[PDB]
Amino acid sequence: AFGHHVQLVNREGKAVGFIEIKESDDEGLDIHISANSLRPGASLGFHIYEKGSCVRPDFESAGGHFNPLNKEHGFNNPMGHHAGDLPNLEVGADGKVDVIMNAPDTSLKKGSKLNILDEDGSAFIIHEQADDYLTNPSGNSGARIVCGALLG
Amino acid sequence: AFGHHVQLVNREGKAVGFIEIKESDDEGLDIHISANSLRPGASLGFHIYEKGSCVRPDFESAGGHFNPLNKEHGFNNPMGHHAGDLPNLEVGADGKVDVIMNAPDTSLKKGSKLNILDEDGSAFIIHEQADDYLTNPSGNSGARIVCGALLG
Amino acid sequence: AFGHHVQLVNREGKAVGFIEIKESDDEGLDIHISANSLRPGASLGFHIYEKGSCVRPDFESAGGHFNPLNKEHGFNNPMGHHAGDLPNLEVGADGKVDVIMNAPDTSLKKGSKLNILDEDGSAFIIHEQADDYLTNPSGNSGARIVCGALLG
Amino acid sequence: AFGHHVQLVNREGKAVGFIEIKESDDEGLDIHISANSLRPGASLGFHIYEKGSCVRPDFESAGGHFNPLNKEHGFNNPMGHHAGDLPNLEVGADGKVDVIMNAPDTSLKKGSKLNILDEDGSAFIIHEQADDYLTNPSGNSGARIVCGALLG
Ligand SMILES: [Cu+2]
Ligand SMILES: [Cu+2]
Ligand SMILES: [Cu+2]
Ligand SMILES: [Cu+2]
Ligand SMILES: [Zn+2]
Ligand SMILES: [Zn+2]
Ligand SMILES: [Zn+2]
Ligand SMILES: [Zn+2]
Ligand SMILES: [Zn+2]
Ligand SMILES: [Zn+2]
Ligand SMILES: [Zn+2]
Ligand SMILES: [Zn+2]
Ligand SMILES: [Zn+2]
Ligand SMILES: [Zn+2]
Repeated sequence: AFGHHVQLVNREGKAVGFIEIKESDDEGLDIHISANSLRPGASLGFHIYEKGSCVRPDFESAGGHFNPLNKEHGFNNPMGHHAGDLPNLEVGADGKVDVIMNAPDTSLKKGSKLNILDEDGSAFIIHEQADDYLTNPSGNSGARIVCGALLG
Repeated sequence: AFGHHVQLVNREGKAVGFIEIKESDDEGLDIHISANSLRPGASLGFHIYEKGSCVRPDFESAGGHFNPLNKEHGFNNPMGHHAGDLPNLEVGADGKVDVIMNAPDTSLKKGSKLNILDEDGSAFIIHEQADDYLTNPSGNSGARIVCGALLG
Repeated sequence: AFGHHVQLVNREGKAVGFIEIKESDDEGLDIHISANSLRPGASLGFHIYEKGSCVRPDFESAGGHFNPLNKEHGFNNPMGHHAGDLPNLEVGADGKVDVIMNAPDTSLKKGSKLNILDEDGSAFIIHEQADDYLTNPSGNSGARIVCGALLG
Repeated sequence: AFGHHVQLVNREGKAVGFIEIKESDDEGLDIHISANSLRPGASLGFHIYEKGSCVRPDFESAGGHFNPLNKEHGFNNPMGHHAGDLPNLEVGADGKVDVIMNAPDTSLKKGSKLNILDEDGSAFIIHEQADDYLTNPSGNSGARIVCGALLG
């Protein structure tokens, strides 16, 4: 079943949705994301970050696209991509995204290099603009505008 | 000799000093930093960022402490220190600073993994408060307040 | 309406955009500046000069930051500032700028001492680096690199 | 007694003579100027500038015909004349000039609004061309080709 429930908040502190995760067969992780209050009909950057910490308004604090394999950013970079690089969100007329994405190169298993429930935890962040799938170190996705932490 | 001159600007895009660089002997790089308009008497964090970009007001734009070898932040971190972690700057009653720091784990020579003059460039950033040499991603140094871009 | 169209050239005489001006409510002058071929990512200084003449290559040729009340240079100078001093321009990764700056101490009205549309005209200039908002004659902005003449 | 000795250099850094100054009787200042390496037979622009600073090649850097009384440039302009406006140099077959000029509207006195030995200092500059005694801001004299600074 889906578990590991994570509340999403915006820069102003508003609850705007949740994520749940499932230990996918197979393999990697299925991510149920169900959010509101987004730019209606935008393409938006979406990634797993390396530190479970969402301090507003900016969320720099903390990190880092999740990158246990030390690669460059981008599905279409020949030197890419990071393990927490996911495909863009496609927001409805509503301002909602309600989908399930696969994250092949992640895990919940302690010990494993692909673990996102490590000591640090990890963060899911929505960006202001699209990931261009190519530029270092975050696809030119702009400001981090929603955040949720999974605690480690 | 020192060269590769970088201008420093604050969050208002005012000129606040400069930086020059020497291919050290020995080793890494020597970084001459001569800055004004700063908090009088402050210790302020100081690091090389992974992209040669300085967009006001808050400089997230862009990146990233420069991290070729994928470690954590901090001189006092066992898992640590990013190749762009430099020691804290000490500001006089003056508002000013004028030192030469050594950055041993950097290079200017094209194609070295430690190369800070890559296609991307690098940025020198001064923070609003002192680094603790330990916490991820930036040592709780706070806001980015001065940025100078090394381009190409 | 914005009117009084001015073409901008570089040190080579190449066209690099334009300028338009609105009698601002309120008040003073609104200044629409749209430019290209500039150093990507740079803060560049930007000032209204006192004569409407742009002779290649260095634009000396004339003058003069526009200084009808005979002050010193600098937003940050207690003995400032010239009527022609404006805030620095920020250039995109693009090499471009496209902004409206407000110039509160200028006028288009014949006879007003703050008149930029006088019998010898005024020039709009971009410099090679950022104004410190302090030093005389021009805030250590470096060479004049782009000029357009407003000829009243 | 002449004193306050200043070394004259050209745009290329060659020593090309000197100026000395006497607290005139009366009034203002007598200026002994003795220069070489100049265009033989030319009538040339010669002025006291408001900042003691001679940066080569161009001497823009710094300022300003010296102007404590907020006047326009030119003996023959009726809105006329800068305190540092002087008569044109008349170069001999030599390429040499060796004269004493009177500057009636200046002074060495530290309490004086006419003081040229102020905090800032003044520059004496020779122009590439003749001053037309009429036009703003420097009488159509062209490039600044020789500069000597009096420090403040
Ligand atoms: Cu991202
Ligand atoms: Cu930092
Ligand atoms: Cu200027
Ligand atoms: Cu002159
Ligand atoms: Zn990434
Ligand atoms: Zn982690
Ligand atoms: Zn670091
Ligand atoms: Zn120094
Ligand atoms: Zn880089
Ligand atoms: Zn100015
Ligand atoms: Zn525009
Ligand atoms: Zn004018
Ligand atoms: Zn004059
Ligand atoms: Zn002075």
